[PDB]
Amino acid sequence: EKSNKSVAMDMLNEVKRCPDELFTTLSAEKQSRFRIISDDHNEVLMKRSSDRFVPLLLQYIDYGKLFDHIRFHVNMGKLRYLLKADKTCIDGQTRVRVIEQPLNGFGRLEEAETMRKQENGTFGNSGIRIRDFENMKRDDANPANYPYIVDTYTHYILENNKVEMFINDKEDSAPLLPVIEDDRYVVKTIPSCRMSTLEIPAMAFHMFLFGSKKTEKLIVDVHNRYKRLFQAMQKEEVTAENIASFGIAESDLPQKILDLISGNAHGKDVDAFIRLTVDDMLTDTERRIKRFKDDSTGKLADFLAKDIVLFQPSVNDGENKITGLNYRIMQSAIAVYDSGDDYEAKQQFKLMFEKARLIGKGTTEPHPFLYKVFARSIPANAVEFYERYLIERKFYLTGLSNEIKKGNRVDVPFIRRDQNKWKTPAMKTLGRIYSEDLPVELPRQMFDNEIKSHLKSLPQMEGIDFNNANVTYLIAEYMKRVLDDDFQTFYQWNRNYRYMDMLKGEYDRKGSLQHCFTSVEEREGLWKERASRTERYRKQASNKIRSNRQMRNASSEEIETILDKRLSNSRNEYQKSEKVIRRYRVQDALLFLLAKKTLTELADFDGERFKLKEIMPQLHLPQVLADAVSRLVLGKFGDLTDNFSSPHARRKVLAGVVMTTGTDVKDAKVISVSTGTKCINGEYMSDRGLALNDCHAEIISRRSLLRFLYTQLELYLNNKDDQKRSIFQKSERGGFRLKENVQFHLYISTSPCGDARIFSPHEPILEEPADRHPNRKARGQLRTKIESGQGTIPVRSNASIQTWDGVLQGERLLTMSCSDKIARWNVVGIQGSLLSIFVEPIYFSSIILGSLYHGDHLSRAMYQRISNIEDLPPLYTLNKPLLSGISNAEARQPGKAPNFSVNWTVGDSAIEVINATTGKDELGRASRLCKHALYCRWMRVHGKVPSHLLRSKITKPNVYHESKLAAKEYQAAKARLFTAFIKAGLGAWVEKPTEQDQFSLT
RNA sequence: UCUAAACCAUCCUGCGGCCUCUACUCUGCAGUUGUGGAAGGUCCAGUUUUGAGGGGCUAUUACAAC
RNA sequence: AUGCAGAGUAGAGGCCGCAGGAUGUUUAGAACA
Ligand SMILES: O=P(O)(O)O[C@H]1[C@H](OP(=O)(O)O)[C@@H](OP(=O)(O)O)[C@H](OP(=O)(O)O)[C@@H](OP(=O)(O)O)[C@H]1OP(=O)(O)O
Ligand SMILES: [Zn+2]
Repeated sequence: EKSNKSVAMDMLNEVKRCPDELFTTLSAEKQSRFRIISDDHNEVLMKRSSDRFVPLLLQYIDYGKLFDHIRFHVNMGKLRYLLKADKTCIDGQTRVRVIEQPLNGFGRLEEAETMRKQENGTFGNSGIRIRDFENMKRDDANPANYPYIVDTYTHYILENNKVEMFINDKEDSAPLLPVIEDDRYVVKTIPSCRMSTLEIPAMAFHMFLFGSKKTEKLIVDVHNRYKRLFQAMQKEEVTAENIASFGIAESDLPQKILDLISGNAHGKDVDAFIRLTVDDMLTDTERRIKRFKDDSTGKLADFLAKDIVLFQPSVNDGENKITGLNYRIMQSAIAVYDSGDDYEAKQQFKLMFEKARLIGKGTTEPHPFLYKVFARSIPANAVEFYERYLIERKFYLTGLSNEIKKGNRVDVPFIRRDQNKWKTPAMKTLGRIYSEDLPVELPRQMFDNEIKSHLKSLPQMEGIDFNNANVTYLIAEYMKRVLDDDFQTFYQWNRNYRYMDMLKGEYDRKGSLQHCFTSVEEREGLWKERASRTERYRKQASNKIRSNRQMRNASSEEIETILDKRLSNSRNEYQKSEKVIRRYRVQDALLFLLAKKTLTELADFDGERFKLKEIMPQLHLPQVLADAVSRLVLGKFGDLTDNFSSPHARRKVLAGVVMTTGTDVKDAKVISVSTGTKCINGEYMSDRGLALNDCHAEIISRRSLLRFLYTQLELYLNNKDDQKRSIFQKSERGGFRLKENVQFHLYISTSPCGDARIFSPHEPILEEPADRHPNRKARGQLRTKIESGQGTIPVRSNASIQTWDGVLQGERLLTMSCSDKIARWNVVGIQGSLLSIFVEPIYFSSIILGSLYHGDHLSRAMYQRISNIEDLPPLYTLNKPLLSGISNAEARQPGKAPNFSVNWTVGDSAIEVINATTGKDELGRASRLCKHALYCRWMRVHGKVPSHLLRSKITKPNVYHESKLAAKEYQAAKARLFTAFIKAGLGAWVEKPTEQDQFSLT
């Protein structure tokens, strides 16, 4: 419920808040001063969400009953009627068609509101039901539910910075509500006259000085002068001789009246306009063609729908052109169009434009060039359609330009020669339009002369030049000189503007332009000096762009244009903002004055003292198995090195493989043990397969496990009694398979280099969450050890393939990281290609780290990154082994990393010591683990296996690479793996030069 | 066996400048035709702290018709 | 309502530039089996 008192209090609570335009310019400290704590201990931003000056003033006049005759334009809801429940649209789909009309009228907000909603819930004297606000079925298709009126509280219509009003002849007139006819037409009333919202401060000021009745008489008198003028025009009784008699200043007459009496009445030149429009549009078309080739279908469809309708010829008062619903459908249809080169879908898309009568035979108003878009072929999607549309537009406009250049007359659909725009205006015709068809446009400065005459009589105003004094100025002088008041303190606070930053030309040490907060006095002075200061600004700013590495310095236009737009936009933003804030000041003065007047005359209140200046705002237990394998590997190593005393007992990384045959830890056997941290030097690659390429422990321990597997196949093939002791058995699928209970577990002293280690090279502080950046592209990426360099490096940075001659000259040899190699084992198996011709894929059940264990990283590295692996050949799978750290992590081994690498397989009398730099032992002899040795074992086993018992029966020559290729399924699993990594965007595997595996056994 | 210096080019943590996606909130705009530039919005340069003028360009407010 | 544009806030990335740590080689010295 509003009242005189409530409006007064709404005004005072308006002026304590910061205007939004001001708030933007203030320092954080001063912005903080509007953030208030309420009574109920709640923080409130005391900032204006909109300029409510004008509605507040209208409420003041209405509730005050201050105008006897003038009533403001109110809206009281919308009428909705159902035109058709089943309307076939241009896409041939049926939709409801609802039409809305606003219920606009004139009266005091309270009186109009009392009329709007009857007790029976109907609108005014219409009979038509007002639908409850909670009911929101806008798509409702039931004719019985229509017509209805949307429930909306009476508000003033305040659009386009205008206030529209109706002048009643008699006082105490009732609200003027629109009549509804045929449950369909809302019969509305042209306003008497329309006032700029920028005129409302002067009206308020006039009201405050003279009284609302004197204010009202003036508006009505001005209105009646315009009406008398427009009546005389219709009688052709307006001349240069008598124009002054109408009582309206030249600057408040339309130019056409001034042209007409001066004998200079003219239309615009349509041909010039056509020539200009065609050229402008051709240029724009080429701009759009270029931008698109250089570079949202929604954005495309917006352009296309507007343009298609622009080029649609109008006939019959425009009744033929595309209507609202069909427009929305056309635009949306385009936005989502994407056939798939489906013929029917293409036909359907073309048909839409046929039904809109834009293309096709028998069309009378076709689009001039759209049909060319569909000549030869229908475009497949919105993007193809936009391109073809623009090309065809270019050809059409070029044709027109060429005809214009020949001096010929051309016509475009959207320029219409019959519009008055192009004809000479007539007095009598124009008289009628001004009198009958439109509201009177009230002039600016209508209250100025009266305001100034009053103020001239006040002795406090004696020393002001009223010949250079606008009403904004005079309100402020009134507050200061008659009332000893001033604006709110926050209009003196320093403000920030980009434009003023540029003009001040102040940079911080990094080189960025500083945000200054200036006073109004400072800005006055910067503005005076803007020419010089703009020169300086541009010089520096151009260098900043020119210093940037991108090369656009040869072109002259590029930079100057960028800066032109920068300075224009900034300058315009600053000027408008400053002008508007100056309006907020005097608006606030007026609200304060009016509110204070209301409250003074209400109750025991002595408010003369108050001033605006004062206003302010599970088979095993994980850890048991982990610690078992850890102690057993470490222990077997301690045995082989004479209690870690032996010459080669020094190690940095240690690894090993443990076999389990059952849950009994008295059934755990150490299969192999190894140490090493280096890879071969490039000069020492062996084309006979006699060197070890990678001596990182875990890699060596797998190779030792291969030896053990060979030994077991031989044990089985030796004799029947031995078959019982061998871990292998025949498979019904052909070849050999492990016994049901048999499992292998890998143990490494430390995380495998690469994805499991690079990000987390330190021991986790326990209970720590995963890495804070798990989505970086670095994560999961394949990595290589790089020859003669530290760290493990993405494969993407070395895309080329490795060549033998290349490495030899000094290209650095790349070896896949241990993380990548073990993930590979978790797909293709640990046995490798050659054993896969005899045995079924074998996987590690567990990977156990003695230090540097990060499950988040280890799991990603070991399998998670390639969970998108598909089409694995039979018996292959993405193995997910038990991952675990140990109970008591190992200490950093002290000293420098030995250049040697130690191996041992179960059954061996001694360890073997290899120089990782050379791939060979101290005396330069080949390893029992080298390619050649393993090929030798493989050849002997091959000779002993009856050909019916082979998993792969492919026969190839006895070259290592060929023999590996015999393992067709394994190679296919390897291809699945590589594709998994690539498709996950983790880079392509790097292999050795193809010469590496091209040797025979002598 | 221990220590010092240098290189390789990635990774982590923090701080700047620039560009994108995801989620949430708010505002603006969204058929054609006719009339109308006194008004509202926009731009130009010896323009204003004074919603005041000047010169170029513009149908947004409203009305009826479909 | 739905779609298109603009602004704000938080998160996650990409590029450019700084500071401090982490991670296979090269050049020396001391000392030892
Ligand atoms: O990881 P490593 O133990 O060092 O050995 C492997 C193994 O080669 P060898 O068993 O012949 O030593 C791979 O062969 P498979 O057993 O999986 O069949 C081979 O891959 P290819 O099959 O493609 O030859 C790969 O070499 P690369 O991947 O570099 O081509 C090579 O690793 P290294 O090259 O690092 O020794
Ligand atoms: Zn490694």
